[PDB]
Amino acid sequence: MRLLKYPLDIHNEQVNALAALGPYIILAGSGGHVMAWRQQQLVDTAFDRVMIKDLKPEVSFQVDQDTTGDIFFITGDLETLYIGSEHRLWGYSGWLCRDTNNINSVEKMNSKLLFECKSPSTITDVKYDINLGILFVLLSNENKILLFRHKTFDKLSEITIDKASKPITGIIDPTGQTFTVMTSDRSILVYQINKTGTHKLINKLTQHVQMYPLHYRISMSPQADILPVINSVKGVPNNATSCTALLDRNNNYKVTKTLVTPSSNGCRVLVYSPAFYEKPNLKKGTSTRYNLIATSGSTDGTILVWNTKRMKPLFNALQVSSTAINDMSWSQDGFTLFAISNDATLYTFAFQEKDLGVALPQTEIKSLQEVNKKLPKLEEP
Amino acid sequence: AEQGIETTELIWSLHTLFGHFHFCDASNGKFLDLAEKLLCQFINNDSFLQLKQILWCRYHYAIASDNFSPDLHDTKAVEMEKIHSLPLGTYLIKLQYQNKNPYLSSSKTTLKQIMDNIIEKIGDPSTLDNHIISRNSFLLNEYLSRPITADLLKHTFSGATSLYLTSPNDELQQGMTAGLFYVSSLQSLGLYKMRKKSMQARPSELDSIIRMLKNDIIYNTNRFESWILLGKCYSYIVEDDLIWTSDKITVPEKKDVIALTQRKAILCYLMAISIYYSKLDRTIDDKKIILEALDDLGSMLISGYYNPMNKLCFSWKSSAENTMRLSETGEVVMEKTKKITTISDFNIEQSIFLCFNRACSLSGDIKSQDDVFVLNWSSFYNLAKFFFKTDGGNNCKLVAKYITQGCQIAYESSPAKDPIIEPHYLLVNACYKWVKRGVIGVNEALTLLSKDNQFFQEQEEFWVNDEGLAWDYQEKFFFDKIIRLLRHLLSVDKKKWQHRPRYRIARILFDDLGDVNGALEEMDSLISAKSINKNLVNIWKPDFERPGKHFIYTYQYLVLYLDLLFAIKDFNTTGLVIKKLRRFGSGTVNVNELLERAINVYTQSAKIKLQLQDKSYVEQILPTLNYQEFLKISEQLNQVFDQGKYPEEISSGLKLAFQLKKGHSGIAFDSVCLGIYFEYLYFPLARQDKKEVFDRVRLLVDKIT
Amino acid sequence: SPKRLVAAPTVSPPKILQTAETKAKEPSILIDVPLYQADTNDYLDENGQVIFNLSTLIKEKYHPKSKELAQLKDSKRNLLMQLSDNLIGKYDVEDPFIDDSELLWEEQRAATKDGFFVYFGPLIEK
Repeated sequence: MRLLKYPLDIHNEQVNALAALGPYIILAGSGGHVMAWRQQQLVDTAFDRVMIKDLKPEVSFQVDQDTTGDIFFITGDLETLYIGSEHRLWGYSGWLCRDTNNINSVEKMNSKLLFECKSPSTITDVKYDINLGILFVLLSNENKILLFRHKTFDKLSEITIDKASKPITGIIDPTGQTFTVMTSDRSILVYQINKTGTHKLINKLTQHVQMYPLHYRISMSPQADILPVINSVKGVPNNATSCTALLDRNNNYKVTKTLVTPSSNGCRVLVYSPAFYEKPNLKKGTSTRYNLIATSGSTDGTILVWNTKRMKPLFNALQVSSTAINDMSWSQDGFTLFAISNDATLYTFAFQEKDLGVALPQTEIKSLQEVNKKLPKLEEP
Repeated sequence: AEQGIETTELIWSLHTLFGHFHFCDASNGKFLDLAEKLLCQFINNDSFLQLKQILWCRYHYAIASDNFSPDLHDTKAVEMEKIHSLPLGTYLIKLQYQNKNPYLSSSKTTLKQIMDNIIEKIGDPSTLDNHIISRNSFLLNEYLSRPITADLLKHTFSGATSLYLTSPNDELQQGMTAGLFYVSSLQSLGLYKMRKKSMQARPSELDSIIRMLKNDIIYNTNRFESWILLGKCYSYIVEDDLIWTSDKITVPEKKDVIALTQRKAILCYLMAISIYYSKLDRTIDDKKIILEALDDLGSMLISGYYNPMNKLCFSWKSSAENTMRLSETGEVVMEKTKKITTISDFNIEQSIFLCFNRACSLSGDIKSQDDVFVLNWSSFYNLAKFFFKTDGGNNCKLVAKYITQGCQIAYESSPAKDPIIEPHYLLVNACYKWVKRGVIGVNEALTLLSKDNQFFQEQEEFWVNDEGLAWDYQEKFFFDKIIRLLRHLLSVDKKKWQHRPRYRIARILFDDLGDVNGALEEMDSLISAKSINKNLVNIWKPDFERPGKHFIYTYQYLVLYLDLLFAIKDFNTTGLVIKKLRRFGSGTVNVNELLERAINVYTQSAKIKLQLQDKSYVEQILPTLNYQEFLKISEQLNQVFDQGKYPEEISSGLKLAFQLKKGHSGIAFDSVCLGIYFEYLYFPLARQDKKEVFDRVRLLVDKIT
Repeated sequence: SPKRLVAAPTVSPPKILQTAETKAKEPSILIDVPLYQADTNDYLDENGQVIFNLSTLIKEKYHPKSKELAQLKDSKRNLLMQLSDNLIGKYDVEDPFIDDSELLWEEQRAATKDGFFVYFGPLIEK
């Protein structure tokens, strides 16, 4: 495995959020400096095919953002780039040229402030489902959920939450069938929502999770079956270290396997690899299928990647940064892992097939999604 | 400009007209409301004076100015809103201090009551409404929970230590931009210090002020002075716990919280210094305040590093007290976390010296920028406390010109009430210890006493290193000069420092001169055993003297007094010491252990000066005595017993041993009392011819008494 | 019987490849970290793990010439006393602190294998 450490050249800003859209990995500073990079260039740089001094961003610019909120939210697709501050939101349609697969200029980007909220109402999380085409807004004070259509920003529905249940983070269904929200009062809510935005709370799991006032990055299983629950409360002995609970979608969220974290502060960023990996044991004629999940704590620069079929983490990258990790991301094939931190320093993890095992095709993962339990259809009122 | 002046004159005229016929209260005081609303925008002292009148007329807020009179137009008291209180308090701050630093400004308590009213109307900052406030408080608690690393100190000195807080940007952001809790906490701390000088201050009063400092700090005001004040509050807490509570020192669990408070004060100071170092255009007043903060942090490091602490604030336990330990079998073991020291001690010594070196550097910088600045002896005093039992005065040429300056500042800034003895005291102690251990060249050491003869006021032959004698005689004459200086210390007012001079007198007379009789004569005035109506130790506490010295120091003096008495084996004065100590429970802590030690020394002195054979009286003599023979000999002895026929030492020792047996748990005084009885009263009558024996002893004691 | 704790295979150590001085105070660093068996170049078995620290490797790669600890302590403190009367990657002589004892303490504490593992099932203490 190749690890390349790169301190970014942004002065007095923190890189809070990252997005890997197609062959482009997009970076977002605190004060609005946004740099977008081709992932392939960094891949060749990590394998020393590209020199370090020749590496430059594809399009690096400044968002027209005011002083009212800071940016922690970037999402969207190759057509539209939805960038959200902690009080405002901008969507950038036509940001990437379709024909050349190159980034359009910011003048060619149809910039539009889609929503703005005011203090003390604070945005907690921004999610978008590609399968549903619906953008999800998570809001604090009051606790409400807003659903918005892709490329039109049409308010499809609104889900209002309890005042004591301040939302912290949300989890996207890879099949686009559900959505899972972690709240302030240790309560976990699952919603059955369709393409039209009609929602249905299907499960309410309280005193299960431990949340703190931070920004978190949690992914679901690529087969849409295993629910990771970091900082678990229920079932954990008191005054121990933190733990991550794995809950099965089809088995009513019983605890399957448990991750014993060290005694420090809990994980902040969790990312499943999109690829399903297989190690064929040639001696037994067996093939062990497994996923790889990258996890990182909320205080130190310590990151661990986890094999689902192993009793150990694969390796431990300890004290990589003096600061906390803001965001991590896999590549689309999952053979590259990106990670950003507060100290404006980039860490790219280049993998080979001998590093990871044989990755299964996405048709296999879709077929595994088809075995999962089907929900009753939403009654349209 | 002119609009505000004409408005002020008109408002004053109308207020005067209303007080002339007592009728401003018509139209619900909305005239007063409007006038208050307009005078909130007019920043001048005349508008301030009319605003004082407005606050006394409306909410009946009496603002005490010496040149001020109530314009009573018969208006009932109202309640001021928080919405009105915030720009009013901001106006009060901006008019009171303007461009002057409120820390450096004299504390006017005229505005203090109304400040408390505004604080009460504001109340605490309500949590659970801002993610910023909750997150910043959580980060603050984390940062206080962080252990102590030397790299953190390096980043403090380079200014790379930051918490990266975000300002909430709320309505009350401008109030903490005014530093409202900073000013209120400053007033609270000034009144606390005034009560501390009167010794009426209490630690429970500080928690509200600490919470106010937290609320000001979590607004991301970038005010390191708030960190300075919070560390100072923790420092004063630590001072109270260390001086006034020996039970917190002895209990390691309370010592954990003391180390926590030390760590919190240190973290506040390090954050303050790194915030100042993060400032680019640092003015001179920032240097003046941060120099003082450097002094406070160095003092706290000296406190936390040394005895009785001995680096407990650098030993770290995890918050999760139980470690899930993986066994080699694949089983998980809960394991208790241990305290782990997070910094080597040499780095701590480096940090202390670096703090004081940068303090001296900034003192030189400030004195170059302000030559009327008055220096402090405290740098030399802290360097001497570094020299305490560490160096031995190896740098004698460098020992000179720092203790020289310390003693010079101490005498030249000595007030008429009580001079600054402590640099000269520590100089005397270091000279004694290093002359006695021979670590120093005596010539320059005694030559520096010619400079310190400003404080000494004795002859120059005392400071001439007259090495034309035997070294012991030179040392003894030096002890005579030190005893002369001790008499000089008796000559000063000595507000609370008589006792340790008497301790040094005893240390001179016993350890060095061999005059145990002179030391006993000195300590008998301090410890009056042979009296009855007095206390054990006379440190002049009839009902007035404060505790703190006699808690531990009186115990230590009684320990040395037991050593003095055991040097000459006097048991009568030891028994009188025990008798006085039974009524001296409130005069010291650990009265039981000191009583046991005094019993041990009394019994050892009685066994040594008079002589005994203990393992014979109980196990051997008592089973071999015939009961009728014992009764006959004891009755003939009780009929025979005369106090004039026995020495007073023997009868008084028997009486004291039986009285202490009645006082304590029996076993400690069975041996001495039975030995005195069977050796001097029973057997000499037997050769001529436990309860029963101690009853006969009681009869003989009733014959003595 | 449960499957025993087989020993971790001897993985080749991670080695710093290229360090290029950026415009920031921290230079960009390229390190190859092997995540395979060093003898067979296979995917690691279930009982292997790679554990390492950053700044310890920084001081080891840049400054192998560590002198006597007490002599360096005396030299640094006498340097501080003589001065009385960030070079990231290079060893800062102006930095007085020596971390190597505390680095050893951290190495001992991380050398504990106790709290860092995976447990299949609920955490029930025996």
